[PDB]
Amino acid sequence: KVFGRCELAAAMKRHGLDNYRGYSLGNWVCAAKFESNFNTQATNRNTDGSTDYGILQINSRWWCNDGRTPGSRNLCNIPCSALLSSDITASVNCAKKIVSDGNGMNAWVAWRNRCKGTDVQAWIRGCRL
Ligand SMILES: [Cl-]
Repeated sequence: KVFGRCELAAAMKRHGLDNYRGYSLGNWVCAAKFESNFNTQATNRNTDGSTDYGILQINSRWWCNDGRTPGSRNLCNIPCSALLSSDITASVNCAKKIVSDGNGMNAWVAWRNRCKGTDVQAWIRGCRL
């Protein structure tokens, strides 16, 4: 599923990401846009061999198990395939452990380089929550 921007925004608030650890909703939506283009099915290989899964591009290295990632942790205790669902619950649930870790939303490279310190409010403008 490729979500609409406002539709993902709604789904994300429902799942309690709005101002989750201080990260306003526009940040999560901004991260999603550049990570996956709002596409739940999106997969990208990393240079280290690992794979990023889903609308928030969660990494097989540490967070999910895809069967083919070296010595790889499965810290959200889920198969990476779960993260490609049209239902975003597992992605969201996993993103909360990630962001609660230590480095906050910097664990998403695309957020650090493209969203951080920008007007992320614009990402939820005109969206009925
Ligand atoms: Cl933080």
